[PDB]
Amino acid sequence: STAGKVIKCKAAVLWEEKKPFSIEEVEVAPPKAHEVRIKMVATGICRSDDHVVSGTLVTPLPVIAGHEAAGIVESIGEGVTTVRPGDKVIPLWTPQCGKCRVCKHPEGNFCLKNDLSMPRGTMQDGTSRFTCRGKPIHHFLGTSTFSQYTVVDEISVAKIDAASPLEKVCLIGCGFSTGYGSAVKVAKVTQGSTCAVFGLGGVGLSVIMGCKAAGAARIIGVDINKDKFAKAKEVGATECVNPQDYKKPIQEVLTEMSNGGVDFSFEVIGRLDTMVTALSCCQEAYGVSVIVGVPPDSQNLSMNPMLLLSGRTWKGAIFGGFKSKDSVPKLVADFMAKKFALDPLITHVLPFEKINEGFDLLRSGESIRTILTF
Amino acid sequence: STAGKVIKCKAAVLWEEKKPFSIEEVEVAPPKAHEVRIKMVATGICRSDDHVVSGTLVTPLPVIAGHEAAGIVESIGEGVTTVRPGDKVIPLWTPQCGKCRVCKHPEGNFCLKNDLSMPRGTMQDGTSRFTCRGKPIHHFLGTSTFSQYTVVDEISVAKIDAASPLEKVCLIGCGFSTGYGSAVKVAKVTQGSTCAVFGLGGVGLSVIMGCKAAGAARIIGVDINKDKFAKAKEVGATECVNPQDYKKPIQEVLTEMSNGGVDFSFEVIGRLDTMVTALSCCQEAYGVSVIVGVPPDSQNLSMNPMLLLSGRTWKGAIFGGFKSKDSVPKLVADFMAKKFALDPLITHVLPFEKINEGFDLLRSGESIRTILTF
Ligand SMILES: NC(=O)c1ccc[n+]([C@@H]2O[C@H](COP(=O)([O-])OP(=O)([O-])OC[C@H]3O[C@@H](n4cnc5c(N)[nH+]cnc54)[C@H](O)[C@@H]3O)[C@@H](O)[C@H]2O)c1
Ligand SMILES: NC(=O)c1ccc[n+]([C@@H]2O[C@H](COP(=O)([O-])OP(=O)([O-])OC[C@H]3O[C@@H](n4cnc5c(N)[nH+]cnc54)[C@H](O)[C@@H]3O)[C@@H](O)[C@H]2O)c1
Ligand SMILES: [Zn+2]
Ligand SMILES: [Zn+2]
Ligand SMILES: [Zn+2]
Ligand SMILES: [Zn+2]
Repeated sequence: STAGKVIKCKAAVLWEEKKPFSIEEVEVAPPKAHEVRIKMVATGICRSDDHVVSGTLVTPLPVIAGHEAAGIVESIGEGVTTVRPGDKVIPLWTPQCGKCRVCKHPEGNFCLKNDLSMPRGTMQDGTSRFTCRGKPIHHFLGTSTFSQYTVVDEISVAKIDAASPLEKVCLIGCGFSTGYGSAVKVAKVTQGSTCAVFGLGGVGLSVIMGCKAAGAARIIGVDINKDKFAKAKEVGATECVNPQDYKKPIQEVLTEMSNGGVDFSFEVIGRLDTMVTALSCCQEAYGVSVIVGVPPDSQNLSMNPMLLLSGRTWKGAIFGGFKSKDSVPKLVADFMAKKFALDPLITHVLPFEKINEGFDLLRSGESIRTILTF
Repeated sequence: STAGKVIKCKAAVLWEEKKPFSIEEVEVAPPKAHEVRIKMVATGICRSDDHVVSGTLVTPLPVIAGHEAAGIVESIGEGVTTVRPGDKVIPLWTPQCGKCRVCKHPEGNFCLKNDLSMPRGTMQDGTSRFTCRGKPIHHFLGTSTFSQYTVVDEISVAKIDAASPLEKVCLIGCGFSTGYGSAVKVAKVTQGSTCAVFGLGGVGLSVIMGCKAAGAARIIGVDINKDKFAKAKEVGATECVNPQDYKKPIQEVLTEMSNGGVDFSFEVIGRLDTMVTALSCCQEAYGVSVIVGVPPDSQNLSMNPMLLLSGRTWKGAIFGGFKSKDSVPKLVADFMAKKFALDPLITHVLPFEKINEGFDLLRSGESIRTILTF
């Protein structure tokens, strides 16, 4: 048995920014009250994990990153009621405490217990469950899925269908749900509309999936890497454009293509310039633009507020606007009922031991999602 | 009769920025096809008219400003079907052509025929109906209501109730409708919500009216002129705050007062800094901020897009989001049925000849709306 004991297991530790992960033994403490220890089965490589490496996203180091994953409960602490040992689970990097004003709001999902705004890199109790070479190691977004075992707070885990293929549904833990919900829940894309999606990685492809599910008539994919266009069209893009191919700014091109601006635009990259371009290319009186990309730490954009005064709506969202614990099980059930596809997002499946190779595939432009299998 | 003839009348001509208006004779051409010549009865002094003087809102000079008004049709050009001589009318500085993609959209109102985005200071046909000292004079927003007579395109006028008191309902031509619609239509303020209104002039007071009509539980007025607070409370503010009284930035004060951020905020001033402050003070996950104030020409704001990524919605609107020709007659009918009050906005009445004194009253901080009578 491992229950009640420290587990020594393999994890990918990030000791400092801009260095490879170190795949080595860590100690994982047993769960305390209202905590859950999970044996990980699969984890995806999201660009946001790379943001930790690159210093785009600031969180305390050293750290066990990883937030898009699925696994099986190994043990539960005192007082846990929502999962049991043996359950398939998805960690929730946006928690759902159920008690804060955001969790009680019909349209809020960015629970005040999150560790994204002001990252501490701990459990809810302000401590860590991880040790490596005798040193405490930080958590990441309450999840830390680049480990054979993690410990999460109960509000940071959802039970999912026991028959779930974990090597696919791990994507519901971040990239699929974020993109799909950004289209269907946050933007509320309408039937017959014209959409523009900036960035055709895993999250942007999921935005396209959502725009197509919502009945958009036109879905224009925008990326500087034309190698991304074929898969974008497979999942619903009607046109793709590469800004590098044009003498004019792409907002002008997209305004012309849409006969005066798009209904819905999405920034799914993480650049200040494309956030302003994406806003500008939606129709000035009734267009909606959604920021999905994580911006570089502490940098401000510049924009003319007449873009808003005319009638545009600008919003952003975490995790596609989904209340995480309510939504993740339902999304898995919908995947099991063939309501959407995840295979188009998966370009590579590697053992966990190849985490660094998986990140190199992302950084080279060659992958959408690599799934790492423990 | 005057039909088909040039009318010589008095108007308030602005020859130069930062100078008093010149009340002097102009020649007003008769209406061409699909044009309407109006004998003006009352016009309000909106801060946006002062923006023309200050160069905050750039439009070609020399100009006849004025856009918040009511009058009586003197004559109609060929093909006009929607008004007749003798009808009471409100000029529409946001037109409603009924034919463009915005007019056809369920939620758009910033008709593509507007003269606000890129002002030319003409009629729709690119020409002027005004001569002064033998020189052509620009129109303003297609309305030019600071004149005993104006000529407007048919898409820039609405017929209103024959029994309307024009010295009151002129406010439906800009400040009332803008503020009230910004709350009820654009923000869609909810029952029991907390609202923050930045700027307690005629437009901000009308925002408060709308927030109260929508059932807000708390309406916090924000102004650096504490003399504005008493009337704000009369029309529905529950608290007023002066940023100058506080050591901390007012976004932090309002976040504390609202136990984590307001539901709805409104910028009703026209400053870049208060547009960002108003966004920041709405709750980070589900708050909504609406820009109403006109920004200084060609200037960009700076902001951190993490304010949006967490879940905030930022939008702006023209004319309270109302489709102008559909909405103005209904707002007049509702006024006549006592569904809202206009008298709280009217602090001063002057004859048209005292227009410069009316602008002095606005600039000193003393007035809300001065109504000028022809
Ligand atoms: N809001 C959230 O909850 C949330 C969740 C998940 C991911 N994210 C962020 O979303 C973004 C996309 O993540 P991902 O899909 O995993 O990343 P990704 O797979 O790296 O995809 C990004 C895409 O953007 C393309 N690109 C880069 N620069 C430009 C440019 N100038 N113009 C057009 N295209 C360009 C690039 O070629 C690539 O295909 C990242 O910033 C993530 O951090 C946010
Ligand atoms: N979007 C539209 O369709 C539309 C329509 C009408 C008016 N406007 C604009 O709305 C704004 C308000 O117009 P109005 O009510 O006639 O003007 P106003 O009567 O000048 O009211 C503005 C108020 O802002 C207050 N104020 C100034 N600076 C600050 C500050 N730093 N912090 C807090 N309060 C401050 C000021 O004391 C005054 O009471 C102006 O910019 C207009 O141009 C826009
Ligand atoms: Zn919560
Ligand atoms: Zn992610
Ligand atoms: Zn129109
Ligand atoms: Zn106005």
